[PDB]
Amino acid sequence: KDKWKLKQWYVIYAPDFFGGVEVGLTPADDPEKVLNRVVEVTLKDITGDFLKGHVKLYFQVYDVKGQNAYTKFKGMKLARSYIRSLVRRRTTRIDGIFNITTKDGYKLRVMAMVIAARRIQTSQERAIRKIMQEIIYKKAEELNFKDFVLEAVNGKIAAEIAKEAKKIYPLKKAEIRKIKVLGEPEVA
Amino acid sequence: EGYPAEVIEIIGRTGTTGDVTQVKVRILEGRDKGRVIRRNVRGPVRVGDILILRETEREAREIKSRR
Amino acid sequence: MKRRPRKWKKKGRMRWKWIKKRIRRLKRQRKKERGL
Amino acid sequence: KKEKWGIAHIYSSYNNTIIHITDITGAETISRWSGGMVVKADRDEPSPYAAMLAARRAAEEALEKGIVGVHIRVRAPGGSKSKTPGPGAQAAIRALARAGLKIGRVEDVTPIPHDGTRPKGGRRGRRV
RNA sequence: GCGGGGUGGAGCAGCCUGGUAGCUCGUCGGGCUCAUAACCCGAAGAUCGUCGGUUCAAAUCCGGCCCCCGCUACCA
RNA sequence: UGGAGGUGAUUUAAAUGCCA
RNA sequence: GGGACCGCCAGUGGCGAAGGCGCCCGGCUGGAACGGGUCCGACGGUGAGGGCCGAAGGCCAGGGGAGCGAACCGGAUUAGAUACCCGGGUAGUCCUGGCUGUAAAGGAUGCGGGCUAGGUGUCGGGCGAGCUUCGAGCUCGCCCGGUGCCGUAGGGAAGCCGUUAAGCCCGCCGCCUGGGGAGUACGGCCGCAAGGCUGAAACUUAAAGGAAUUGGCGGGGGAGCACUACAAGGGGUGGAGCGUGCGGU
Ligand SMILES: [Mg+2]
Ligand SMILES: [Mg+2]
Ligand SMILES: [Mg+2]
Ligand SMILES: [Mg+2]
Ligand SMILES: [Mg+2]
Ligand SMILES: [Mg+2]
Ligand SMILES: [Mg+2]
Repeated sequence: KDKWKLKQWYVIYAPDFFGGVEVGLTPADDPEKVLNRVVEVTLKDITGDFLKGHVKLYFQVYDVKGQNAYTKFKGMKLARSYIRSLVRRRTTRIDGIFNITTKDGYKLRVMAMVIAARRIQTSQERAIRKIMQEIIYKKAEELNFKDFVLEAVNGKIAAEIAKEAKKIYPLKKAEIRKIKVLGEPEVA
Repeated sequence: EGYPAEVIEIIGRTGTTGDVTQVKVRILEGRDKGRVIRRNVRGPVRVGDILILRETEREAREIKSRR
Repeated sequence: MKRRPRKWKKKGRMRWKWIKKRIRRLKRQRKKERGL
Repeated sequence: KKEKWGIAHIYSSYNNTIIHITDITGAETISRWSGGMVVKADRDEPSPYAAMLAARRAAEEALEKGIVGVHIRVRAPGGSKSKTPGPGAQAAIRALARAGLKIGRVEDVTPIPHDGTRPKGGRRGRRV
């Protein structure tokens, strides 16, 4: 029916700090409806190196100035197939979840996951979690929202846990599993 | 409507009463023209035959480890 | 009720869980109807 | 650019099969087909043939409105019920690219609880 | 107020939309089984309460009437 | 050679039996 | 917006007197193992009568109620179906305050001490050698304490137990005396009610029970067969009339 013919294709754009690039097309009648639609594109669709194909990003639009949907970072997540294969018997996963804030005033919740190399005690398992909290909060003091996110998904906080914790028990594959923004600064 | 296929190997006897035979055919003119699939036939079959079929996509379910 | 496990054995009889339930329904009548 | 893409949600259980073709955001549908909309016997409504036909009549009407490729999302009922996809999943994915579309990444998104609520039956199952 | 049921051993279908008197428990015979119950098959059984009209032609449209009736009470 | 646990599944209806 | 539960890692692994206990961070609190030329100086074992703790369910009062679901209302299956299967659903299940005191509450195995071959895993502590990307890390050996398996002497009717004894000894307490009648009648003490604890006789009966052995059978599992089995096919008997055998009359 004509209902399809009244539609209109809009071009979505990545945020600024990932490089403004085209991401998908999208139909609708009036722009007042394309205003909270959530996209999802893997990291490799933006400056793609085949290795990080298993990291996914979320962008939510906030403006339509004439066939251009500018977005805003919303979250970040690994893929269940990926982490479904790091957890085997005799390996003792370790799980941390933190509420933090940044310079602009954004509030975030990061969920990082370490994976020891054998079976270990638990009083030796919470020392590691305290280490992780202590190098997350710190790292979230001099870095703004846009630079914290730039390296969380990138993999520049993993190489710091994987340094200070390997001196508790030799581990493998420490990394960050999920990010979700919670609130905005009232300013701006 | 006309797709012929040329048997290359027999796999065994399926059937509630030993009637049908599973066999690995190779299409020879049409959409695939070279692909290899698996189908059940009724009647007797040697190798080198030419069946005529009508879909070219059904891929009969695997048999009990051929025995 | 001071039970004895020789009677759950079901060989030449009926279930014990259902015999107890029938002894109770008689002790309820010998009590109401002038078990006073 | 001019490259339209989309998503295909494929919902399959022991009793039916639904194919849904939407645009890349996910919020504007294009084509939605089921299994009881083609076959007539409630026996084979979940069969592989029903999926194979519905998944063709979906692609047909979705290719005419411009879509060139499609990503895959396969789903089972999941939750407090079965977690294994029925017989229509591998059949619908295999007869969606044979119909002219391309195929990007695939994944399964069945909902899983971290020790959630209670199933049916009760302490003794379905003593059929 | 006067009207309804009128039909196999039975129970009721079965009308207006006319040409198989219709399905079920029963009855005798045959199958299946080692044999009995259940299950499958075949025949027998009222021929529509009855005269009459309509109708080429009627449980099938209805009237006259024979039977059983049937919803109902002292009316100072 | 030989055993002990765990999780899954397990399919229409289908009763009964002189006397020695 | 809303109530309940915390998956994979999860391990004949850990902790507790038993029932039991599984997201993370902080505070209060009980018990055990190991290391000890520490301290007191027999203070100990068991325990009739008494005392606290005790799954699920039911009860009495106030809240809460998402999922599931006794009673209850409908659809089917069947000769019948008050059931199994399907669609709904009240009490319950959850929180605060009390009462009841029961389970296949099972290692079907009460608790303390001494002694009588080995082998092999795994959790906590200590010691001693080797490595070491100098990590609260990885291997190997010995001593102590929990937790599994194979197995000598001996024990047992056998199944099987065997330093975590069902072995040989020194203590203390509870219960048993053929099967039923019967955990019933009568009488007491508890509980709001349901119900708990205590508990006989008349009479009847020759067996009731346990562990193993040959067989037969299974709407249990594997292997193999057969036109008095099927599948693929050819001809028919069952309906009519006669030939002949049988039941009945
Ligand atoms: Mg005993
Ligand atoms: Mg019979
Ligand atoms: Mg059955
Ligand atoms: Mg029998
Ligand atoms: Mg006492
Ligand atoms: Mg129900
Ligand atoms: Mg227990």
